[PDB]
Amino acid sequence: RQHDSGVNQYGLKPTNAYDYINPTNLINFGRGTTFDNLGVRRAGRGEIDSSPSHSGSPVFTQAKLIGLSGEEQLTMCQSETMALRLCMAKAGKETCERESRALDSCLGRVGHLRRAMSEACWEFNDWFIQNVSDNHTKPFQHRPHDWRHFYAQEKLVRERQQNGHAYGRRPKQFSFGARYVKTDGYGKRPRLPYNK
Amino acid sequence: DTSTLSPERVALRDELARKSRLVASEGMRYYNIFWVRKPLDTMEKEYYELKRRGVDHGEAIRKVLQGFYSGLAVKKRVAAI
Amino acid sequence: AKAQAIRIGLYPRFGNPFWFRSQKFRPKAYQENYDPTTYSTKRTVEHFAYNWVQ
Amino acid sequence: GGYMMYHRKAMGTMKYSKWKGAHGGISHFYGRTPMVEEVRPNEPITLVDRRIMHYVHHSRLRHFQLFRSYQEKSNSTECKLREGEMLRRRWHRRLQKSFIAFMQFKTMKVLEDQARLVNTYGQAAVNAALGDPWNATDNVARERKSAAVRRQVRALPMVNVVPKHVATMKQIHNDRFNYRWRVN
Amino acid sequence: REGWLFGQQVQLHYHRFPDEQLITNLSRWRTGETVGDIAMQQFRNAQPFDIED
Amino acid sequence: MPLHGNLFYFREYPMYPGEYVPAEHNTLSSLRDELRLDLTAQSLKEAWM
Amino acid sequence: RRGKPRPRAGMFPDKYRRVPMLLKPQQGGQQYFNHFLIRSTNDRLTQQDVDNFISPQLPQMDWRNMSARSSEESIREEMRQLAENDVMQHQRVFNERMWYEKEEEHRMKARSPPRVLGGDYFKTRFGYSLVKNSEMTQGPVDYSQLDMWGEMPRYTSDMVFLYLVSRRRNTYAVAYTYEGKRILNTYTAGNRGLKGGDRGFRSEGSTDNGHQVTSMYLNDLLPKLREMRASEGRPMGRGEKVELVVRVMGFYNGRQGAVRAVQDRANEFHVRYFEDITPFPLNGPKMPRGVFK
Ligand SMILES: [Mg+2]
Ligand SMILES: [Mg+2]
Ligand SMILES: [Mg+2]
Repeated sequence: RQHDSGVNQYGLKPTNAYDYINPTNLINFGRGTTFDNLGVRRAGRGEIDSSPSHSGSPVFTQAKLIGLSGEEQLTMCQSETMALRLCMAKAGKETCERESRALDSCLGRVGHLRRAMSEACWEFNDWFIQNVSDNHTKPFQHRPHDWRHFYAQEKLVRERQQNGHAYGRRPKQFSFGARYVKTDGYGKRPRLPYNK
Repeated sequence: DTSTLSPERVALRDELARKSRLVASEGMRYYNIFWVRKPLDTMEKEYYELKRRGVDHGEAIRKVLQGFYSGLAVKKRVAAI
Repeated sequence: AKAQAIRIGLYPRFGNPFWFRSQKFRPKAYQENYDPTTYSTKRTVEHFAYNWVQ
Repeated sequence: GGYMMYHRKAMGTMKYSKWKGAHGGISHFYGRTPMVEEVRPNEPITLVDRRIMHYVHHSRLRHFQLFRSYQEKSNSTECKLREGEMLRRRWHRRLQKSFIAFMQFKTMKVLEDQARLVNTYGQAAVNAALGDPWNATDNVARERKSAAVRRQVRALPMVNVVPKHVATMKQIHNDRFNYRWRVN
Repeated sequence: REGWLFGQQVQLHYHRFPDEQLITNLSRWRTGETVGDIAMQQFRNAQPFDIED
Repeated sequence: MPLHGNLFYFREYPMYPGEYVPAEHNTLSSLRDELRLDLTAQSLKEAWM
Repeated sequence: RRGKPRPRAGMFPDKYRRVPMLLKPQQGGQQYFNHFLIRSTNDRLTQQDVDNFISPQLPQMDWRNMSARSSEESIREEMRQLAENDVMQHQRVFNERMWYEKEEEHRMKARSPPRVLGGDYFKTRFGYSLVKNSEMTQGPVDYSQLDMWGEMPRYTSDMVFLYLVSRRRNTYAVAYTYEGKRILNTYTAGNRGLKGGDRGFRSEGSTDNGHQVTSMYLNDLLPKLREMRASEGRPMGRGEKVELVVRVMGFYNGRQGAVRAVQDRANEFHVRYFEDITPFPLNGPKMPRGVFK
C-alpha cells in the first residue's frame, strides 16, 4: 500500500493490550513528533529524539568520537605552531614569515580535512542507526544494578563457602591498627562472617 | 556459510598464493571465471602428488612453483618471438 | 611478590624504580604504525585523516 | 591530632603545629616517592611536570588519589562507584569498536579511491604527486629532501593539557574536573 | 539478536559474492574501461580486519 | 613592486584481508624509471606524463 | 530587547541581503584584462626564444633489439626479475616515511660445508627450543639494566630541596639543606595575604596564588642561601647556580603555577631532579566524613 504496516490512519497500530487501554502511546512521544514520525520512534536529525541508542542508552557523543570538538580532540598541526612560537620568542631582530607560510599552508589543508571527517561521521550515524542501534528498545547495561544477577552469583559463592549460610554478609572492618593493638586471645584479623 | 576448506588446505594454498601473486590472481582477476581450471588448484594437486612420492614440504612447494614459472617462461618466450 | 619484596626492603612502598628500563618490554605502539585492533579511537581517525589527505 | 599525609589537615602551619619526619636529603619520603624524573639539560620543568600530570590524569590515578584522600566512603558506595565506572567503560568500549569497524571501512573506501586515481593518471604520476624524487638526479637533492623530512619527523615536545580541579562548596566529589552534576 | 563484539545486528563485511564488482561496473566492463583496472582487482574481495581480542 | 607534505607522516596502512597488489604491477615506479616496452593504460599514461 | 539579551549577530537576516552578488565586491578593472592577456602571451614567446617527439621512428629499424629479447638469456632474466616481484608487496603507493627510513639505512650502511643439524639433534636439546623463543638476552648483559639504584636521584652534600605543596584551598613552598636544616619559613597563600576576606574560596587555591607564593619565596630564598654558605666558607660568588631538587605534593591546581615560578629563575636556580612525593591511601584511618557518605 501507500505506507507502513505498523502505522494506520490514526497513528501507530495498537497490537498489544497495553495500547488499547493506554492509547496515548499510539500517538505521542516527546516534543519532536510528527504523524509520519510514528513507527519511527526516532525523530529526524539534529532534532528532539533523533538520538540513536546502543544497548538502550542513547548515543550523544559522536563528535567526541571523530576527535572534532573534544577535550581530547585530534590535533592536525603541532610541530608547525611550536616551531613558529619558538621563532617568535627567540629574538626580534630577524623575522620569520618563512614559518608562518608553512603553518598557514597546513591550516589551509586542515579545513577540507575537517569537512571530510564530519561527513564520514554523519555516514556513521546513519549506518549505526540501521545496523546496530535498537532504537531504545533493550534494557540498559551501563549501571551496576542492571548487572545485579551477576553480583548475586558471587554472593552465592561466598555463601556456600560458609556452609550455605550468610548471604550478602561481609567481614566486619576492623581498625587502622587492628593487628598490633590487640592482646592475645582476641581476633587480630577480620574473619569470615560465618566464623564470627 | 562454512568454509569447505580444512585449515591445512587454507595454510597450503594461502602460502602458495603469498609466494606468488600471479598464481593467485590467475583464474580470477576481476570476477571469478569458474568454468576454467585454475593454477592454484592444479598446483595444489601436484603438491599432494609430490608429497605422496615422499618429497618434503618446502622442496615440494618450490618445485611446484618452479613448474608454473617455467611454463610461464615458455609462454612469454613465444610472445616475444 | 610486591608484598614480600616490600617487607624485605627490596622494593619501595611507592613508585616504580625500573619504570624506564621496563619500557623495552612494553609494546609501545608508535602513532605511525596501525594496529587494526585498538580501543584507541584517536589512532584510527588519525590514519583515516592521513590517507584522505594523501 | 595525628593525621595521615594525604589528609586535609596534614601538613599544618600554626603555633602549635610541627612537621613530622626528617625533611631533607634522605627524608621521610625516602622510599615513598611515587615518581622520579631526572631533568634533561636545557629542559624547562614545566614540560616535565605537565608530562607527569598528564600521565597521572589519563591513567585515572590522580582521580583515585583525590577521591579517597578527601573524605570517607563506605565500601558499598566505593564499590558502586568503581563498578559503575567500569561498566560505563565497558559500554563506551563497545561503542568505540563499532565506530572503528566503520572507520576502517571509510579508510578502505579512501584507499580504494586512491587506486582509481592510480589508474586514471598512471601509477608513476600518482607517485610523483606524493613527493617522489624523480628530479632527484644527484644525491644532494635527496639530502635536501631528507633534511626536510628530518626536520619534520623530529618531534617537538608536547605541552599536553591537564584539566583544572574545580573546588565546589561542600565538595561532594573532590574529583571534580568539570561543572557537570554527578551521582555520588 | 546481537553480535558479540559491539552488538551489531549483522555480520560485518565489505564484499560477499564473486560477481558484484563486475555486475556493478558492467557497462564499464563491456566498454573495456576496466582492462588494466587496479581498483577492481585490489579491493574486489577485500574484507574487514578481525577486530577482536 | 612589493608582491606539499601531509599533516602527518605515517607508514603504510595495513593490508586488509583478501586484498593484494595486482600481479605484474609495479607499485613503486617513478618517472625517472625506464619506459616499459609495451602499450598498457599504465605504460602509456606514464609515457604521456 | 526588553530586559532580555540581544541576539547573536547571525540570528539576524543578512545585513547586505538586498544587494546583488555582483556588487560585493565589485570586480572592476575589466579594462585591463585584455592588456594583461596579450602581455602574458608576448612574454611567453620571449621565454620560448630564451631557450631555443616527432622524430619518425620506424618499427622495422628496431628488429635487432627485438631479436635480443627472444634469446632465453634475457627471458631467464625476465623470469628471475618477475619471480622476485611476485612476492606479495605490502607497499601499494609511494610512501614518504618508508622512503626516508630506507635511504636512511642506505646512509647508515654506506657509513657501515659445516653439517646442518637435523631435527633429531634439536629433539635431544631441550634447551635450544627454549633459546629460540626466549626474551632473555644471550651474551654479556648490561649491568645498568639490572641494578636497583640505576635510575634514581644522586644527591650532593650541597643541594637545596624545595618543597612545593599544592593543597585544595591553599598552596605553599619551603626549602631545606640536604642535612634537613630549615632555611626560611614556609610562605603560604594565606600567610602572604592573597587569601581571606576577598574574591572567594573557589579561587583561593588557584594557579596564580601558587605562582605568587613561589615567586615570592624564591626571591627571599637567594640572599639567605648566600648567607648560610657565607657562614661555612663557601663564597658562591658569581656564575653560580643553586642545585635544586623540586619535590611536589599535588594533583591540585596550585601545583602548575608553582613550578612555573621556578622555571623563570633558571638563571639562578638549576633544577637537577624533579620528583614528586604525593601520598597514596591504600587503606588507613578514616578521613573526615563528607556530605553524602
Ligand atoms: Mg525525550
Ligand atoms: Mg584526644
Ligand atoms: Mg543516612
